[PDB]
Amino acid sequence: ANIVGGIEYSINNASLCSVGFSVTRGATKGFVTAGHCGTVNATARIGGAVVGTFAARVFPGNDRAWVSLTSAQTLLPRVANGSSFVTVRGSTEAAVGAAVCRSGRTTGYQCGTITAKNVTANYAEGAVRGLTQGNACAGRGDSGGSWITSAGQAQGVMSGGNVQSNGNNCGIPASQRSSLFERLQPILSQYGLSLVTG
Amino acid sequence: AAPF
Repeated sequence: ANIVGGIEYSINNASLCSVGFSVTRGATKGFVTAGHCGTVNATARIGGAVVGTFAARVFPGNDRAWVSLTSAQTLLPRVANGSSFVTVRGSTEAAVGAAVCRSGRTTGYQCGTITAKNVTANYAEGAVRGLTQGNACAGRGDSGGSWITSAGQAQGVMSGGNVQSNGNNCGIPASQRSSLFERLQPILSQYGLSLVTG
Repeated sequence: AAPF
């Protein structure tokens, strides 16, 4: 499969999440995603084909994971935006007030701004600390997806937010949305990963 | 908030 930020993948033929970013670990291919999407050694499938397994994750506390892929997978420096793509250029962290977009299989590509950093989400499983909050909307299924500036600087992976009964927070005004993402830089250093760029 |  071609590995692109924002596309769907299933975990153990049950849950769905979105790919965050193509990364390498030496000769090994992978993509980073959210920790709550799978446990270590769970099977990832894209289009009904096995592409790799969860290699490591931390959830709750943090919310991060990387999936190691078989070598038949094609890593690409891109994030889906409808039929078009945003090139991943690096991972400079943007400040509060910066505009940012995110990509996932449920709501597609949505943009907004970063409103706060170092937010704690108190999920049923336990707290996840150190999350950045943006007000781009998102929905169930978007977890693990890319947050990136249009200049191609990769920001993080979707963790969670304030869902309404329709399964997303797109029908409530931006001022009222809390869409939380896990910062990419600590995931890269923690697992020794390098971002694929173009 | 909930995960996603």
